Amino acid sequence: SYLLKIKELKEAKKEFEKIFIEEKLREYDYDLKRTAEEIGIDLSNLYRKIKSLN
Amino acid sequence: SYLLKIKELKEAKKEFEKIFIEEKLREYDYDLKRTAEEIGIDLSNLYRKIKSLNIRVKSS
Ligand SMILES: [Zn+2]
Ligand SMILES: [Zn+2]
Ligand SMILES: [Zn+2]
Repeated sequence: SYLLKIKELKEAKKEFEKIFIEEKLREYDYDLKRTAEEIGIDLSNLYRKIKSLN
Repeated sequence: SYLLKIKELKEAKKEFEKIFIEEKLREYDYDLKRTAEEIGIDLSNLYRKIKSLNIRVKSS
């Protein structure tokens, strides 16, 4: 809920995307191929997010 | 919690953006120009999102 207390839209969208993807890894057995396929994006894409956020 | 339960990333991002903007609109009493500046985007952009995300705007 702290997300709604963030000022900038673009900051709040990253923080959310970081939480969503990290909370996703834990519920998908930290597998990139699996996670990427099941959150609806590519591997090269998910990988380029894992570094830009985590 | 509504959000984390969402399957796809592109869909959960839209729902968060919708909720984020709704609440920012509320706390700035639906002053569009002020809301846009506060959250770091152009009014024209904020308005595109308002329409795309199907957000209701009140206050006179
Ligand atoms: Zn800042
Ligand atoms: Zn599945
Ligand atoms: Zn301000």
